[PDB]
Amino acid sequence: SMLQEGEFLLQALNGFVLVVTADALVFYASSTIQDYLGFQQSDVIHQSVYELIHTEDRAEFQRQLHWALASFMERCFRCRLRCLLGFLAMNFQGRLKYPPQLALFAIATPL
Amino acid sequence: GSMLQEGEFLLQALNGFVLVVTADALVFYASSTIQDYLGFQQSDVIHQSVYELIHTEDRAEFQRQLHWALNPDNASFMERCFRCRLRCLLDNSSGFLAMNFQGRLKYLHGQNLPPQLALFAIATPL
Repeated sequence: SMLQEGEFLLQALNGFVLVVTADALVFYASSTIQDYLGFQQSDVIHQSVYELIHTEDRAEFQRQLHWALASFMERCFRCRLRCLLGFLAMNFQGRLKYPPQLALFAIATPL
Repeated sequence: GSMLQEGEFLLQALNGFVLVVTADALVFYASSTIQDYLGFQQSDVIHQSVYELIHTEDRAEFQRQLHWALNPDNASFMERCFRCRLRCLLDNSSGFLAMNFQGRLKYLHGQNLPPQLALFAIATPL
């Protein structure tokens, strides 16, 4: 709830926040996603990320979800996302970190 | 609070730290990145009065700014943008760091009693 009321603060970022679990579900996406892709936060959370991703770039994202190329792994990669404003090329920058599962915490920035 | 905690580091991209202060002037939240500007740890600061972090000369102004009507006793939001000196424990300082608070005043639900107003802001060094 604090996160929901404080969401607007992430407008200072040059991109949107994306958190994706190992099962490839979007655990979280900042509302600012609407400003880049035109999707609403609510349309995207609890759904698969692959619906947002170009079919050719899906394998790469899936790869990024993997530990092999507590603690964390740095992640920095390119990926095209569905953009209703047909696609928008973005750089994902973040970390892979954690019975509990593994998760990608990232910022997606337009090129 | 745990996933938020796990995602904290992403706020390192910001030019400042996130501060959330309730109407009673308590720090509800501060991003870990506060340590990079003021030298305080997040856990030491949360649940304490902001006035402990504020220069005594800037306290009245903070209080006024914390009140929705600017009266403590055409935008689409209750925006706040103001100057404030904060206690800074870092070596390149005389104890204080001049910062700009920029954010919005909104009701904070979830606590506990009726929701209170809170300043959600980013504090940026000048």
